[PDB]
Amino acid sequence: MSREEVESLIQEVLEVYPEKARKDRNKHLAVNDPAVTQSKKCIISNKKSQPGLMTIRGCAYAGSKGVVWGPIKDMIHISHGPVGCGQYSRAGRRNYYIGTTGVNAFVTMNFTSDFQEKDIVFGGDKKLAKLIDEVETLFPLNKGISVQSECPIGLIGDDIESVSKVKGAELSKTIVPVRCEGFRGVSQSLGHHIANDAVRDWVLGKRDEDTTFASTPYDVAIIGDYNIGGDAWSSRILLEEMGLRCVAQWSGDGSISEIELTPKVKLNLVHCYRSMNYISRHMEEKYGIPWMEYNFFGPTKTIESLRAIAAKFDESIQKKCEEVIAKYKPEWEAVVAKYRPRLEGKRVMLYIGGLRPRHVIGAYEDLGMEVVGTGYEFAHNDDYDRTMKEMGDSTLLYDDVTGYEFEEFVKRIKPDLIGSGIKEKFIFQKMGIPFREMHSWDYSGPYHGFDGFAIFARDMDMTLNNPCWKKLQAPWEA
Amino acid sequence: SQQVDKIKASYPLFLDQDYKDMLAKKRDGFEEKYPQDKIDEVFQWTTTKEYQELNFQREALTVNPAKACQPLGAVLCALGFEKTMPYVHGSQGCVAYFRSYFNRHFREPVSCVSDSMTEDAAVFGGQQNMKDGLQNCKATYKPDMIAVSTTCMAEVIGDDLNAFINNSKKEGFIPDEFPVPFAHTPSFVGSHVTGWDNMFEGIARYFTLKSMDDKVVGSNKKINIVPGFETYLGNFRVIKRMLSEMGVGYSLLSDPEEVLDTPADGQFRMYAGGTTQEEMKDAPNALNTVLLQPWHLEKTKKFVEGTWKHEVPKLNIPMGLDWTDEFLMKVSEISGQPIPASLTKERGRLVDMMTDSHTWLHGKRFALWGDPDFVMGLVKFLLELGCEPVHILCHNGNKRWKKAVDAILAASPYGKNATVYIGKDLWHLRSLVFTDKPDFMIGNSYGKFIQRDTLHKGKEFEVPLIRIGFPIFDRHHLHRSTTLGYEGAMQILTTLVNSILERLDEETRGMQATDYNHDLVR
Amino acid sequence: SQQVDKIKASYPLFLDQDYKDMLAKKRDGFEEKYPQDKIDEVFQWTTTKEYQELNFQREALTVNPAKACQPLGAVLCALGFEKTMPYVHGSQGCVAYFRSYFNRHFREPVSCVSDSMTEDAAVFGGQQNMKDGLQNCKATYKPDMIAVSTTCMAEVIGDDLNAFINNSKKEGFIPDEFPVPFAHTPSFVGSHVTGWDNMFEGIARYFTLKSMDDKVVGSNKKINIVPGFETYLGNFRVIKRMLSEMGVGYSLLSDPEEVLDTPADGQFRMYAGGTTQEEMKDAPNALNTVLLQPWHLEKTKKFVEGTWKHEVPKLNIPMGLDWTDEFLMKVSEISGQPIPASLTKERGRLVDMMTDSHTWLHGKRFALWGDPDFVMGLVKFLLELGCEPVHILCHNGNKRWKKAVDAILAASPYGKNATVYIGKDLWHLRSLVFTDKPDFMIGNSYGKFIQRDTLHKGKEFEVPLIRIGFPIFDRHHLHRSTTLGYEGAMQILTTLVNSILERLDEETRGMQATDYNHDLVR
Ligand code: ICS
Ligand code: CLF
Ligand code: CLF
Ligand SMILES: [Fe+3]
Ligand SMILES: [Fe+3]
Repeated sequence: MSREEVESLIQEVLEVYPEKARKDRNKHLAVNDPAVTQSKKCIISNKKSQPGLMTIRGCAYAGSKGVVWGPIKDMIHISHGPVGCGQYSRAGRRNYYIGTTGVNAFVTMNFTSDFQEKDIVFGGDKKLAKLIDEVETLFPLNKGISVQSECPIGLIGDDIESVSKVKGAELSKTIVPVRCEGFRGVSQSLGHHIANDAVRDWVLGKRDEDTTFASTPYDVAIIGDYNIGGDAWSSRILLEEMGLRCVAQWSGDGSISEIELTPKVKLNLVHCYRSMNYISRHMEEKYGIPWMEYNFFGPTKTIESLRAIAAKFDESIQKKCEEVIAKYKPEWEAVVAKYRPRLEGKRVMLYIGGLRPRHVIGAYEDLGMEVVGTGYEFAHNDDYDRTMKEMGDSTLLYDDVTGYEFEEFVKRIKPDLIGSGIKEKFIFQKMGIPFREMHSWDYSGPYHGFDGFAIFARDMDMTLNNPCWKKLQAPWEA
Repeated sequence: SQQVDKIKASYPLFLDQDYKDMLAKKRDGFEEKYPQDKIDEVFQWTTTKEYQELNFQREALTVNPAKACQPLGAVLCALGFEKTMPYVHGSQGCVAYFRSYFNRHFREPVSCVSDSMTEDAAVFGGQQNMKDGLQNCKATYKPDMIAVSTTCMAEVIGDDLNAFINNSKKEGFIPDEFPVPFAHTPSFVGSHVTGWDNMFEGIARYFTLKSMDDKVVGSNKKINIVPGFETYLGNFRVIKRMLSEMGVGYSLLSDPEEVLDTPADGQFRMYAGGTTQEEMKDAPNALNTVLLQPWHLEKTKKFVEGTWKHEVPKLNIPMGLDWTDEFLMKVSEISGQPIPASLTKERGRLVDMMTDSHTWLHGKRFALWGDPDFVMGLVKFLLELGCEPVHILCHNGNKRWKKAVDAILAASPYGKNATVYIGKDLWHLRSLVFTDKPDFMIGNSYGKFIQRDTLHKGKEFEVPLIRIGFPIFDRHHLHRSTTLGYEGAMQILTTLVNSILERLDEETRGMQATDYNHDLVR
Repeated sequence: SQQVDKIKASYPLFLDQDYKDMLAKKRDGFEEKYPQDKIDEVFQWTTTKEYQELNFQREALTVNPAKACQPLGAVLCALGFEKTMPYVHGSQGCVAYFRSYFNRHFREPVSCVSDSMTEDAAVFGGQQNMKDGLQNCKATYKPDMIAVSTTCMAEVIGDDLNAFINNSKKEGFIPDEFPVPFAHTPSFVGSHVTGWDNMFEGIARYFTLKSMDDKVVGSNKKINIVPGFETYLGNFRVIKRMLSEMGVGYSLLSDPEEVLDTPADGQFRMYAGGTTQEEMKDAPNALNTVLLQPWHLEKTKKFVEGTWKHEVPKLNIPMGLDWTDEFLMKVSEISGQPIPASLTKERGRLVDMMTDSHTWLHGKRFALWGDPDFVMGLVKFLLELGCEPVHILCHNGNKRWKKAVDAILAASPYGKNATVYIGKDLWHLRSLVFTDKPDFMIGNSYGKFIQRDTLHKGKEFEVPLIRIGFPIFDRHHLHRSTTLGYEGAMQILTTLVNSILERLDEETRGMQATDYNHDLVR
């Protein structure tokens, strides 16, 4: 509640750390102060995690294979290296898609080289070439191949670029090497960067010399939406109801064809800035396509984003946008009228990855709830600058929070709801605090658009007002 | 559009006509996908025997494997010990994946730390990483013990765990008497069960190798029980219950049952009951050591025989009637305790259920996969039930295990059509269930996709999945079940017979078409 | 025609082309069947609101009831006593039906005898039948006690059980000291649970009423437990386990657990462990008596309060979280034993499972039926879980029970859309599930037909059945499940959540159609 109270809490939880750990962790905990847009407000980010602290961050392979490249349907993504990384990441993310799995869609499947000791000792390039041959043999309808490096690949000095070039020339197939070794970087963010660079280097410019595709003044491309539970579809229906033509969709229900068609698009609508800002800037520099951010979390942010997007086109698009907003007003009005009294005045703490800790605040405050704490695992100072405006004054901000820090913060703040991932879900459910998964939407969703807002309101009421939370204490104990 | 009275999640919201039209427009406009005729033709091709031969000619490509890497099992074994923190020397992404996997299977908190090694650690070797990580872990989480496993990244660069831990102790990063057992768990060798074996051998060697002088076999009148990689809490519970019923003093080493089943009472416990250091130290004084899963406890068996001088019995996993009886007989022989009447009554009741359900169980065809000991025990129990295990798949098997399973199948008339496959993945099994259709397939959640594929061929080709194994992700609280002992045999038998009965009921639910066989009594 | 390699039973044999043609020819030539269009119109009419009102206007016709007659419950109560033979005074067809019913539910031998009263006994009375039957039964099957119930035929003609048994003893047909308790169980009054109540009251009055002079309440420091009509063996097991874990002296009267779970070891035991005559005689000396099912133990409660001078607590059935808590707290208050840490941990684990599965359970709509106490406890647990029990049906309920369940529903926000029906059968429930469609329906095997009916209206109108209750005929070994206590709550929770997940997986298995929601993790 008080800034001094939050600072005292930070200094109290930092006591148990050794001198170096305490010094490093001090720069990552802050108290929000709006109108401050810099790394000055005691918030440093994108740094090496402290060893032995039970963090939450992933690896570069998680950021590349599991986030950017995986959701592409008509493409086979081979986890080059030992079984493991590929197995734990199989069907872990709910990037929805439409296709016949195993025939022309492979998002759910797991392709790996299954490195043995001999592959570590003698390398795995010939094995990779043979693997590409077998992939072509058994999966004829794949429209491309991407290899995702794991830690041993970068450690043992395996040249996958040469193999990729040779096999792509031989089979006339798009073979994309990604050097997403897990030890690279500090978190998934470098994986995002490496995957974006691979997309630019091997896929984006494939149709630069081609002019067959017919353009239209209303051509937009959704980038950064990974269709978690159908989010991309829920946003695309709203965009197309406005009269726009969504040519490309990165990367949830996405194909390599629309990734190659993206350079022909008039406007690039970025949802996840953290993961796709590199490719957005490259496309703006090369093809001159402007890109703008948007937020479809909650009716307020949805309406604001739709009006801002329609502002970039002629008056007919804006009139259609107003028509769409008017059409969808009664539904979200009914949803908020039903669910706000059950959720009004409830405090929420969030710990998610790149930008969801700030993008979902609008939906929460549109239901009557206040976000009293937020933080990121791998976001850069740009994300913190953006979220400092969204967060309310004297609210806690945490970067790469450890288990002990988040446990103590939750113990002292005592929120009514926590929105985070699976690794802290059961920890907080044991504590007796309602928890919601903000990565997979607790296998519900979508949460984007007006339909997504309805589902989000239902889920928030369901978890927060569940009778089980009232039965955590045995009646014969006091 | 949405109705507030009936809110629709993704299913069936995206089945609405507007969403259908939008998706069709997207597909026909920009996805450039093959015509549905080509897709159907290729799918039909994938279900044939030519595609099966091409699939089984694979040598470099693995598609949908069924196994994990060693540090996962190492982490589970470390969790089996009291107030012990699992510490994986290497990259943090591996630890994040391990924790996510175990959280999804168990729906419980899983504690594990990493030293977060990076490019500079890859160049110079992660020694300072280990020092700072051990200091930070012991300061922040205050464990009684830290059990150290390795990530493949640390295995490739050849980090010396022993020297690193010794140097951390010399430079005062951790106290000298603080227990830091370690194990090398290369991810490119073996699988998760191998990691469990390596971690247990490391812990036992840490606590017993230097104190071997004053140990006398059989002094404490106990039997050491080493379970192995186990993800069913009911298995720990049933072993403990049967051994307490027999009046036998036991020591269950690496018992993670309490930490993986902590109560929800407003308090979070990082550590629950486990194998204490006193039991680990007094283990060489036991009468004997019994390995519940001997086919992935080879290194542990070698260490226990060589160092503790225990005559480890040649016992199979106590799954099903015959092997549970053999296990109980061996335990009675070792400990001198007669088998009580309660266990005899339990066995009789299991035989009673067997005779009751034999009519529906007989002649059924099963394609099963999983870990070596679990797969072998399931095959034995299916043979005892008069079932035919047509396809047997074990990705992390070896030649000797295949020989043992082949000898088991030969000794029975119901294994005549059986075929064991080792080193094969679930795409191979998809081909097998397409070309030689079994009645059911038994395995973890990853088989559900196979079922989907079969149903796409036709309703008469669908092979239902029975979820017994690890990991189970799409069903809740199945990890509390039992597979060992007569209790586990009863649970497995009930699951199999009731799955058969649900399939029969569903196939006969059509009125005026097949409802003549929709019998009330079955 | 039959392939010798693949032999087809009735399904799918009668789907062959020759059988289809023969059946079509027979129907078209000699059946005078209504045209399929008329049948479809009539069925669509039967699944409507107008048909629902016509069906609910019934006052004389009963279609598909959910209840049995009193002697069935009397036999079940008599089976719970040590070396006791149930003896139904009346016609043999009743006993044949009782034995077939219990055999099909429990898949166990069920021993009961009849005196085979016929037209001659109907006209002249069955006192000679009583004498001969008692003598024959004692000579042949050698019980330690014969418990006598009645058939509706003997109840109509007013056969005097007391006079007949007294004359049998006074004429030397049976020893004067041999215990022959009796109960009048008219089939046109109440239901099977009423018969259980009557039989238990008769046995208690036989063993206690005359010897009330030397009895002192609380002398033996025990609590009497009266379980009522129970068909889950796990319920007896869990009650005994919970009381023993708590260190409470208990006397479970009418325990049929052993005789209904006899081991199969090559020997047939007609009698197994039950409530002894010494326990029944010492029952008044207990501190108090707890009735597990107070809504069909009214006569027993009246007898115990009036004769034994026990102050029977006003406890509900220990079903779910809250009611198990109240049961344990009352047992602690009565006996003075603190609630141990094991039960606290079990309650915490139940709460943890509730927390883990709440997202899938919340908002689900259930129709359900069964016996009064079971239905009441199931509704309470569903309200605790956040589900909506829309259709609550109890054929053998009364106005007081309906008022109690209505008060329970009104105390929770999830009871707003719930209606309780008493005196309604399963045709009424079929109409209700067609009109106000719930997500699932929880009941015995007789609901399967209802499910079939719904599937005929369309795959989108199908209401799946969850088999909890009595009798369960189409599944095997479900009578071993637990319903009472924390263990029963966990079992019911797992069944409900996994049924929901199975249905969701079935609805999303269509590739390229709905498989976008075929999630591996749920
Ligand atoms: S890609 Fe990123 S951690 Fe932008 S790695 Fe992560 S499906 Fe998070 S906050 Mo999981 S930068 Fe997406 C994300 Fe955000 S996997 Fe999802 S929820 S919007
Ligand atoms: S940080 Fe990332 S997930 Fe970790 S290994 Fe590296 S790319 Fe992969 Fe892989 S097989 Fe197992 S899980 Fe590792 S120890 Fe290696
Ligand atoms: S010999 Fe035959 S089955 Fe018996 S009653 Fe008579 S016609 Fe009927 Fe009926 S309700 Fe129950 S089962 Fe009886 S006691 Fe009466
Ligand atoms: Fe849990
Ligand atoms: Fe039986």
